[PDB]
Amino acid sequence: SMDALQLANSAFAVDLFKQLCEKEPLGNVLFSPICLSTSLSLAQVGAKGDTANEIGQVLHFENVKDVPFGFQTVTSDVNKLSSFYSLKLIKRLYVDKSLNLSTEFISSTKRPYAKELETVDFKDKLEETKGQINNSIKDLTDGHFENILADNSVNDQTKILVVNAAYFVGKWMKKFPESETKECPFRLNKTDTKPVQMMNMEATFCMGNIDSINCKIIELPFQNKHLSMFILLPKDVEDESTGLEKIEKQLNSESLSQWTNPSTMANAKVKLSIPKFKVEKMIDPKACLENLGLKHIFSEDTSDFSGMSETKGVALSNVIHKVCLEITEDGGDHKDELNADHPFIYIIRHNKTRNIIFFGKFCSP
Repeated sequence: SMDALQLANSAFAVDLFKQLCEKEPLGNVLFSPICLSTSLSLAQVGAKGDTANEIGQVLHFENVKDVPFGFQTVTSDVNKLSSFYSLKLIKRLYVDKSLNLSTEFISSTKRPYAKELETVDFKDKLEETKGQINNSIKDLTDGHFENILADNSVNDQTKILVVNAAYFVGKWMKKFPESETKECPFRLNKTDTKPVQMMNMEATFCMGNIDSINCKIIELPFQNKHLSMFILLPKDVEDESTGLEKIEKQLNSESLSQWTNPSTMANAKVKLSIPKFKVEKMIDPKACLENLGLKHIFSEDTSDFSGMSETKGVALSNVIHKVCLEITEDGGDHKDELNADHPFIYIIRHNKTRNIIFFGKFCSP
């Protein structure tokens, strides 16, 4: 089934995660790979030749058939889910009015990327535009993203702007009892330590542990199993350089899929300890994307956007990606242990389609 777009989406997610890892080796990386894949695939429809092909290869759409309908499906699922959860995955692609878009592009786009594209006047009324875009995203995002543009230098030469705003205030299927949360040392590495609010329970979870990778993997479902967190916890505490080397050599698309597949896992009564955490991160994916092989998209000289416009000098001028994840005790009502008191990679996925929606690493409180 050619919702093998999932595999494409997670390959690209790993790729870009590795890049972000390289750029913040000690930072809490968090980003929403699905928003970026969605936005770039929309850009792709407007591209031709090498520009279009580059997007295809980087996003791994090689052997996916109807890409647009695939995203049409994932977006709808997610937008629905946004009526149960405190979840927003807002993706906008802003084009300047001075690039009269083709009808064929607009009709090709209405349904698969509904509301995700809109035309704006960056050129002349830039400050009004910027004010409008900020407020629109502030509202679209229920007040969390105050001023999304405000350190990204969006200028009046902006031709195409991609903004991704995403957030999630997790509600677990199995709540952590508030009274059992207590302050504990988080091991940053073999020697160093920093305080965390460790949440604690004992309940039944699909869990696995790979001997070779020396990793413990747990699935922590959110309310009604629409989304699941997968935590990848090394069994032993390690220096950053070591754990960073493992991310370079161990982790890859195929591997992430395999260690994270709940059929690899068994049902276990786990003594669970998870840090209570709130992470907010903004990235400029441009540099990282170029490292994966995306050049033409950003240059106004070499880019081809005949599919969407015939104004010369059109390029992806700017990409803003801000993500905020809040995790608390809040939830509904053989043995193993899982104590996440040291750095772990985590993914949050959409269980129905299996797409990764949030991808991160918790490195320190």
